[PDB]
Amino acid sequence: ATFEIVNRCSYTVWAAASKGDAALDAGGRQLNSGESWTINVEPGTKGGKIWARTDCYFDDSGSGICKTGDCGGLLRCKRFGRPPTTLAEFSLNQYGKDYIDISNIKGFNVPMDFSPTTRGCRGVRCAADIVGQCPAKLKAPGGGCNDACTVFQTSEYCCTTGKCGPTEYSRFFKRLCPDAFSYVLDKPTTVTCPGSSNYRVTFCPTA
Repeated sequence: ATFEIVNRCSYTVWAAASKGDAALDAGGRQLNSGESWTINVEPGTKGGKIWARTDCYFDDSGSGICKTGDCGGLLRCKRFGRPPTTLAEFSLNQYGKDYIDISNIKGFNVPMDFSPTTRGCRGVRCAADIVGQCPAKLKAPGGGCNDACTVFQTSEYCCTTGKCGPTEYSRFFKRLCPDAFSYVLDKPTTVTCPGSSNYRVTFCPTA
C-alpha cells in the first residue's frame, strides 16, 4: 500500500511511521513545509500509525529529540511516539478491507487529514485548533495538547481493564474533532476502505 505523507504546515515536521515493534518503510524523515514523502506499507499491516513530530533536532547519525512525538530519540522511528501526537491509524487487509481512523487518544500536536487516494471510501480529518483551545491541565510544556491518560495515569482515562466512559477531557477532543477517537471506548470513527487502498496523510490540511 502506498501512503503519501504531506506537510502543508508552515513549520517543518518530522514525519514518523511505525507499527510499534518496527518502522514502516524508513520510519521517519524531515518534511519541510510543502514536502511530500511517499512510503510503502506492507499489506496486512495491523496497528500501523503515522504522525508528525515537532521541533526536532537530529545529528548525522539520526539520533536526537523532538518536542512532540519523539520515538526513543531516533529520526527513523521503530516504536510509537511520545504524546502528544495526533495519530493516523490503520490496519490493512483485515478480512478483505482496510480500516483507517484518526485518534486523539495519545493527544494532539498537529492538525491532520487522512484520506484514501484510491476509490471506495472517505477520509477523516481533525483540523481544529486543539492546541490553542487545549484545557490548561492538558497543555504540554514542550508544545501540543496531551490526552488525560498521559497527564493523570488513572484507570478512567487510560481505560486499563476496558472500564471507562467519556470524561470532561475526552469531550474536549470530541467537541473539536468529532471524527477522531477521543478516548479508548469512544464510538468508533473508523472508516472501512477497499483492501489495498492508497492514502494520503496531510499535516495542517487547512493551511
